[PDB]
Amino acid sequence: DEDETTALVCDNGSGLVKAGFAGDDAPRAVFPSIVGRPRHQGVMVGMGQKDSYVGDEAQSKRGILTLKYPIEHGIITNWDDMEKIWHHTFYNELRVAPEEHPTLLTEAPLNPKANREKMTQIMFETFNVPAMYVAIQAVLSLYASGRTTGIVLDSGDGVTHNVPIYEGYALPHAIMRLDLAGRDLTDYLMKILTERGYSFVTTAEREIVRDIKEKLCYVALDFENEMATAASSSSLEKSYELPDGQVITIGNERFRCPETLFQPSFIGMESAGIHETTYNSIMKCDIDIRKDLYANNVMSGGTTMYPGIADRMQKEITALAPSTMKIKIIAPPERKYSVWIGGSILASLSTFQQMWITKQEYDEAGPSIVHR
Amino acid sequence: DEDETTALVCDNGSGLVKAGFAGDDAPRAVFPSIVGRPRHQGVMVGMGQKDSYVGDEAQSKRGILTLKYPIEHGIITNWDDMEKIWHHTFYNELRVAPEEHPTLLTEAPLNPKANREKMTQIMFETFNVPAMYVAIQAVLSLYASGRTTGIVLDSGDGVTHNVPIYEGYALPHAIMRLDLAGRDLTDYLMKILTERGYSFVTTAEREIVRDIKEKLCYVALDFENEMATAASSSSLEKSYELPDGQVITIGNERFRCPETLFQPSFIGMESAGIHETTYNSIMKCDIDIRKDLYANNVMSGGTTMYPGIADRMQKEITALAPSTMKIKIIAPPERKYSVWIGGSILASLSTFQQMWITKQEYDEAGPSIVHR
Amino acid sequence: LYNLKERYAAWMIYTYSGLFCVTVNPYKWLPVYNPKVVLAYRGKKRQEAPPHIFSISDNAYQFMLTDRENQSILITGESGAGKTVNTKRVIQYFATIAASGEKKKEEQSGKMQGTLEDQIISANPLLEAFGNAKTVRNDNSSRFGKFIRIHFGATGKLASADIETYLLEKSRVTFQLPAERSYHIFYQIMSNKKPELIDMLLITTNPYDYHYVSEGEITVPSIDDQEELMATDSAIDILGFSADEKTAIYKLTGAVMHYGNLKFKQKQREEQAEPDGTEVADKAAYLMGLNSAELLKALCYPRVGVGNEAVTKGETVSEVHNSVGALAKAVYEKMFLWMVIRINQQLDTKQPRQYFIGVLDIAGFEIFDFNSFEQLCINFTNEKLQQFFNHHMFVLEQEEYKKEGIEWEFIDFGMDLAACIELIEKPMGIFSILEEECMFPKATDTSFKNKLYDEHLGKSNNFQKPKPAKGKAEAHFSLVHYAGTVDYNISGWLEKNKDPLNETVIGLYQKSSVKTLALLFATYGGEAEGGGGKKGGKKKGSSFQTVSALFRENLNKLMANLRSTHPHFVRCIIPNETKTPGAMEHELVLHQLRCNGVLEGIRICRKGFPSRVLYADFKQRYRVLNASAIPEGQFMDSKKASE
Repeated sequence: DEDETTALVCDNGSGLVKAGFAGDDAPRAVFPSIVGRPRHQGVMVGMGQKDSYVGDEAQSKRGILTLKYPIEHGIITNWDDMEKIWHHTFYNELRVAPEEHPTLLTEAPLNPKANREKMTQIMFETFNVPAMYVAIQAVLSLYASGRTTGIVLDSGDGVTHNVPIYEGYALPHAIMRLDLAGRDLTDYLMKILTERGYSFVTTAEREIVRDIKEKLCYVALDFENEMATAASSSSLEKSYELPDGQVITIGNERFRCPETLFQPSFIGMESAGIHETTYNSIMKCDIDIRKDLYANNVMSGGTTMYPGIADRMQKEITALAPSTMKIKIIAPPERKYSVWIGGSILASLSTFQQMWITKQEYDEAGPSIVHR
Repeated sequence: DEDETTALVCDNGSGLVKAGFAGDDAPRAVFPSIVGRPRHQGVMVGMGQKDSYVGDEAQSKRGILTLKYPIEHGIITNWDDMEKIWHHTFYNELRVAPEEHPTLLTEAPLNPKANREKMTQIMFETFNVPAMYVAIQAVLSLYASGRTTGIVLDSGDGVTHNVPIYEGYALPHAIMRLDLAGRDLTDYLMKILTERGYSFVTTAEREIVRDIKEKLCYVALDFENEMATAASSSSLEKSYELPDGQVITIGNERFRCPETLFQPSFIGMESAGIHETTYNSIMKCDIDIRKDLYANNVMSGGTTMYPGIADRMQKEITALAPSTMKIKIIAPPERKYSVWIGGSILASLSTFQQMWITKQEYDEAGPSIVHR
Repeated sequence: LYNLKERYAAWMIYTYSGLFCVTVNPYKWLPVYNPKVVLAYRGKKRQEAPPHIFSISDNAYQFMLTDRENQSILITGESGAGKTVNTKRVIQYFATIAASGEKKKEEQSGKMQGTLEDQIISANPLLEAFGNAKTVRNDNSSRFGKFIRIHFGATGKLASADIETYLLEKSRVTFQLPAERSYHIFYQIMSNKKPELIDMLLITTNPYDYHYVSEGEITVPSIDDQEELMATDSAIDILGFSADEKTAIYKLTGAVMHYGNLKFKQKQREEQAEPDGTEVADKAAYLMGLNSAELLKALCYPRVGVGNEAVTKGETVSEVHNSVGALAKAVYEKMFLWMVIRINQQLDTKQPRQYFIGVLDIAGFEIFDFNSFEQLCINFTNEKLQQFFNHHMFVLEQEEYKKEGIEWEFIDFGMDLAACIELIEKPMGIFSILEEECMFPKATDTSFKNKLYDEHLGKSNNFQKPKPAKGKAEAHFSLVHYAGTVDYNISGWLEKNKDPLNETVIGLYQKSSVKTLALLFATYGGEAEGGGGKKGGKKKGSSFQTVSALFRENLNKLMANLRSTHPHFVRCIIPNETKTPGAMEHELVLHQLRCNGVLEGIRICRKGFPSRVLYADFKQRYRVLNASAIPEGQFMDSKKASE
């Protein structure tokens, strides 16, 4: 129990932090990855002067603060502001003292060696956690779907990745990163919806375009004769009621937004798209392992939640793969937390105890120890 | 029964080990003759750190290990790695304890005296077998075809040999060795098939060229007007479906690969070929024994299995031999295990008991005893 | 061997072997538990009286008040050694020699529910109905381990008790060997002494109607199921259970029987399981405060939650039958656990407590040609217990050489075993590798195996690859325990260790009309938050991640309680498999001796100065030698005397 209860799992994202206790089924804490700094001197009624704001209080009060994102494209870019988000996570969100809890953290696919050593330096030397561990994100997603070999298409708020994993070892030279994700996708909907003849003028109009994207957006299979369908004008249309009455209608654009993930050309991107990239990762891997990867395309991440994403991907890679092959696109329902759940499982596991980096290992080996 | 059941027969090859119990009709165990050594530190899920891998686990996991072949051209070149393959054979493959089983082993044609003494030293002193015996391979092949005088063309994975045998004694000065066999032959097909406009790019493409060679390759008689036939383009062609759909076609090259065994010039070899070598062995033997050898060309080995090998050889040596002679090319169906079967017969035999080298003979005479 | 044997053929069952108190199964009756003896052994050092258990048991008490330290008694032996018997007998001892509820003492429903001294006692006969059964060795074998804390007061009079259960034989509930039988309760109930019960539970009186409980034997001549039923019954009451609960217990114990009667069939053209009738389900459903349908659905169409949602999954016939069995067992267990808790609850008083005397009853290192998971858990327990002793002895020994002034230096005797223990309990050790892999959604026993090797093989000495032949059944890994080499088979471990349960069903339980049933499941319902999506860690929400994760936690909480204790050891022995008084197979007793610790205590003794006499035990026997001057010495200072 000492640490059975006690292991923490913190998944640091570009848009959201997911956090909680190893053992739980889902994150106890989910909140924006921002750190707000007040543009002016003054106070809220009853509070003192605050130097900084994190998560939702930074989002809610955004009009008087300069908002900053510590993690650009999955990599920690500002370490002063990240230690601020961690502090908030332990002390306010989970309300635990960190110096008696083992902490499993996550990093990104080709996270620079030096960063994995730096967050270890900050975990052990400024938070004084007993022990910690850094798992790679795609690797926890795979594992949370039971398996050990497969290829994960991972897509969240600032990055998309393909991480081919074989008997647990993520394959460095076959990993692909596509910098277009849910953030890019909300801003494109924004324009095709103002372009539908609308105005997201106040900040209460801006924010909810993102809630339109999440609730009403679709990834149609045969996106071709779906536009064609749009035109005959079926009961395909969908009206959403705004903060007030102002019933906005979205028929068609509803799927023009996730067609951006297959066609980056919709947004002036010259890069290849999700399905081709799944494939290219795969023809960059060893030959003998390619049947395995093809029958185990695990999807994880908030942006892979658009319904019919899996069917489109299913047919997208069948028709690029040699017919002798078995294609299989696994997309679980909890996928917006796969990464986290894979960490919860792993860290609560009976056999993981012997991989925890302890302060004994650290004080004796330097940050190098956990770096592997 | 004590040892009627109990005699083991282990045939050590350059590519495969064949093993089992004297008495059986075919080898209980057949597996690659490799010993893999992991290039990196780490584990498979649920297993411990393994220092070494042998047979199929070394082949399957080849991407993280450095593979090594203990037997180069039929001769044991690394004794640390061979004791590893034997260990695997007894304990894992046949799952027997060796210290209560007599073991018949095989060696190659002009196997150095010192080796036959060394594997005896390792059989008796590190495996503690009750008794053992080393038979020469061509000699077991002949005997498994009933006879005692004949000439064996023996061809497997790393060596080809001609071993003229007279009333059981293999004739040292007439034996010929040609270092081009099934291994060389798979790599030549490889090139004439990439040269047909193809790519065996991943390791799942590499391995199966060998399964193409085995299933679809032929030795045509009149290889001359078979190329000519290829050109008129008959229904001589043959398409194989790869691990996936990718239907590859092989019409012609199908026989250009075993024509390498008669023409070593196809592969930059200046040595003579199989049929000439059969013959030269024969005009190196005593005169009075040459009618015997000619009517008893026994074939054994995986690479002599190409259909129509016997007809080509039949006509190849008739037309080099004096017309007063009777030619006769025996090629049995089980020939990929002739050697082994000859050992199974011999070692289960009623009269062989008095040739077993026992630990009594050894502890008293030194390795010299079995060396003969 | 020979000493034990001789004093047995003379009908002496208690012989000491150092600190131990060897005990041999009489297999017949003896005036030893005699109400006269009880007094006799009262206030006597073990040198003032002959070898006997009350010696141990009294001395504990003494020592308890004399040194102001807590005590313990560790009873241990094989299945047929007869420990429960002793344990119980020790317990009575405590209750007798230091009771006095004053008011509760009168001959007016004496020992009925309403007093502890009784509760304390009454406890047993309940647990026994549920955790005991006819083994091929014993007729009333303990199918679980236990630890009672008798909390003595300040004065020295009884104040509280505390039970804890370890490793229950869940399998009996569903299975049974041919010469054995399941828990008693079942047979008790179907005995028909309380006919309402039969109709109440909706069963018959013929056990062959309940597959789960008649795979082996149904009746045992030495047992009167009818008498026990009441014993049991009455105990419940005394134990303070609510009728309702006392009703849940029963009703719940029958549902389980019914489950094993639950039948299914393949849906046509489908490989799915479809209910083969709503005859039994109906009963099981009602008895548990469930709905027949909802129940059969959940069972057949388990609605899972892979990803961030809840995905409805279909099962096979084979899958159902097995899941059912899993709940049957799950439910029984839990219940059993609950009962214990509830007992403990009554056994809780407000009166102050200054010390306690722990009585530990568990199994000893048993070696079988077939050693599975359960064996490891037990062996591990014992190898620990052993070290626990070896140390106490080292500590103890060293005092003498300090008291006397001898000059003997020596290393802790425990140390010898640390090797084995670390390999099991440490981080990259067996359990861990075991409990990690349990997190891998697609791991295999085979997988696990390899991980075990790659990491311990060749690198660890106590770690070895099996000897597949002899009396053994297959290969996986041997360990080098103090008692010897144990060949372990790893097959089912992963599963057994995961405690897979159909969560849909549990759901239903969680919202039963039968509160008690509802209760038992709560702790599962409260951790689901934590393992919301596919993959991951159950512990996030308080769900177990390992079959073994607790066992350890419990085993730690125990060995810790054992430390703040003055250990008192008792080794129970079993003479002959054939059940014959005054007899002994040699090698059979020999075995026990090695695995007991007896032979190891002799070793450590002989390192050196073999025979070691306890001072009083020294006075008495030899005073006569210089009678005047040796008697004076022994009397004048229990120790200084011998001097």
